[PDB]
Amino acid sequence: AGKLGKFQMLGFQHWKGLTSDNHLGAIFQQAPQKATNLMVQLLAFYRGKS
Amino acid sequence: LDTFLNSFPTREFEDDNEYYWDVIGSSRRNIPLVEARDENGVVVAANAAN
Amino acid sequence: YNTFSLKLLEDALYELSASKLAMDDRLFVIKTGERGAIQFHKEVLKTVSG
Amino acid sequence: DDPVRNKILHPMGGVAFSYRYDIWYIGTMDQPNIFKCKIKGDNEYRGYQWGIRNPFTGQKGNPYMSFDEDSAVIHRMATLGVCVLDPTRTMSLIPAILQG
Amino acid sequence: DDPVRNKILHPMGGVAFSYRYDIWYIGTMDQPNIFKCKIKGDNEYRGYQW
Amino acid sequence: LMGGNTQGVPAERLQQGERFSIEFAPVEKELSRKVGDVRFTSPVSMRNEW
Amino acid sequence: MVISINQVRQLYVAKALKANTAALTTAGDIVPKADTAKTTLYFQSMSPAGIVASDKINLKHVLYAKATPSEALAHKLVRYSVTLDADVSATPVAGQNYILRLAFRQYIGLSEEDQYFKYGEVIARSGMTASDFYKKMAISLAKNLENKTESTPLVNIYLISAAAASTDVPVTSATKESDLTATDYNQIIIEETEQPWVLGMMPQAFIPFTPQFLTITVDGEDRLWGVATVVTPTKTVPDGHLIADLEYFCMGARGDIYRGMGYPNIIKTTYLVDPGAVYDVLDIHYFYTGSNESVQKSEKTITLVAVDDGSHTAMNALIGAINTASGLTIATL
Amino acid sequence: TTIRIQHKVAGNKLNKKLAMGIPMVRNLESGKQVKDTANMWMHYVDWEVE
Ligand SMILES: [Mg+2]
Repeated sequence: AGKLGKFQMLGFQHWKGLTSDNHLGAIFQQAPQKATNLMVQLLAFYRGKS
Repeated sequence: LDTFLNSFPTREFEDDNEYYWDVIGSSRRNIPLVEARDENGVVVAANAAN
Repeated sequence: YNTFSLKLLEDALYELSASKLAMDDRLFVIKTGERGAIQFHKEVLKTVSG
Repeated sequence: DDPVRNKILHPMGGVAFSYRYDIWYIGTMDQPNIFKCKIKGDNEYRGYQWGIRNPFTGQKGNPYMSFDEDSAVIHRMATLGVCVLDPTRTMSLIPAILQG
Repeated sequence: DDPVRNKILHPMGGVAFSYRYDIWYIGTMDQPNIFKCKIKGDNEYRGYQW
Repeated sequence: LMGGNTQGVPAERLQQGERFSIEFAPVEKELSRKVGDVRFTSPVSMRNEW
Repeated sequence: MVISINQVRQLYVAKALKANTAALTTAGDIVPKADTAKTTLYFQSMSPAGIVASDKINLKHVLYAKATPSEALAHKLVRYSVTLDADVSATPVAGQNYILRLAFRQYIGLSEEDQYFKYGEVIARSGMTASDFYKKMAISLAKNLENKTESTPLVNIYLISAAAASTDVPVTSATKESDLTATDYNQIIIEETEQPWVLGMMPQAFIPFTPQFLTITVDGEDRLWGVATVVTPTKTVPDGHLIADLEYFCMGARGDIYRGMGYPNIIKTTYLVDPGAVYDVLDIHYFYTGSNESVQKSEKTITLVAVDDGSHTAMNALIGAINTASGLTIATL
Repeated sequence: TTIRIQHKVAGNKLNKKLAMGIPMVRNLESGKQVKDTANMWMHYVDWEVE
């Protein structure tokens, strides 16, 4: 119901019924994944090492 | 249309979670100028001597 | 574009190729329709006419 | 130049989508820049909302009848995705008639 | 053509340093007219002040 | 001003629109103190959906 | 924006000037304090949480102290003025297409090597008055620039008529020649636009460009038709989005440095900069030196930011206080 | 001609590790950024110096 720590940001959350992605995202259970093979080098003709 | 699309490859994922890839760019830089002052801190106008 | 011009095209493709492509890499394949191939022919013709 | 989907016509002859030029690969990226995204193990699902008879599968008697009416239904779903990493490696100049 | 170092841009496109016509090695000299000067052992001195 | 310049630098060349670059740090061969330093950068990322 | 620190900086916001350490009630409230000996100076700042005090400034180890009027910090937006070269032809020649190239040097990346080209073109006609040419070309430039296929606002297009000569007529992708009714247009103006700013992820940056022209055959020779004349800027981006990011940074020197790298397990930091407000800046440099063998200096910076009305009032009182309290002589800006 | 370079660092950077919340990147001679797996800050300052 209250804060124990001095810099504690999270509180205890609770809900009853049908659970949604919004629920799971609001309690930090949803995260975008990182595509590691996917990558983008900005195309340019580098006039360096010339 | 099937041929247009079948001309492209396809890549698998694990879920319908938003994905993100990294984008690395360029390094070499070149700094602009704001103004210039003489030895006495007075700024040099374009109608001025060396 | 309202009126297709090859002048604008050669400018854009060159400027692009300069900043981003090697002289051995500036081949541009265009996918279009038969009516576009004719528009292209018409303009290349108007060009050499000059 | 498919006249079915492309319904706007150019006055100088034909379908205004033929008057359309596209360089899809400005260079070689060494990595596919355009690909069809798919999900693993969670692709198309299929089910039947039927009563006593199913023409689809050919079933005559139903132990678990969805409804009383003598009818069968079929539902399918699919998830799609398509990525273009950098549209800066794609050049396309288009007729204005196809704009707004 | 390096756009970083070459800052002045030509009315006709690109850096004004690309419009620079230079003939190196006029004629033929028995020895090189241009070379890089180094010193025998090692003029590379590294040190830490910590 | 290095390079032996004696007449100075016109007012132009010292205006809002002017861009610079780093060449080198020249030092004495007698009683040389310290000069120079290095520089860093960082990339970005991109996203998609279903 | 990450910046260069000689070895450290610190920023305190002068939202209000208080005469005493007791009158510190609201955040931002600041007071400069120094002994009568004028041997040490420090600022007491009303922090949101509580009350803090800057490092102590030995008034004999001060190197430079100077203010700034927030006008030297507003990045001016360079605007060209495009015209028809009166030496080629004061009017458009009928059968020639006047293409205009806009070269962008830092498009997405940091380098000049990362450059990008938009265009604008009009095929002239008989009896096409120069005003009509600037019109049709302005629409062509705006439509290709401000369309729904641009990830950033590259450029802004304006027109000018001989009557006004100072009022810039806007031209976007939503404008039509039916709206541009004047007949005395003299030029096409082309500015650069301020890009999106996020507090500590995307810094203030611009895309600088150059209007490059293509040739037209007038009699028998290829000739450029335009004159990309640079004129005095009239629009600037204020200091707000710049001070806030400086503040965002200089509050890791005396606070939380992670600032989000554990999202729910973060120490939230409150900031006192309002982007949209304009701040003058006072900057003091100084050092600390040891006793006998520790003569190596330790140079230190202390930055102060006060909002700027037209009259530089907040920072001229702050300076007057610091001068009477430390005996220094900082120039009232 | 003689040339000199310097660069200051704090001891805390010793055996220091980086929390790769965004990829850590080196700057190349060409001018292109290159992603790096390294987590040590000394790895990168060493590169920028040479
Ligand atoms: Mg594209």
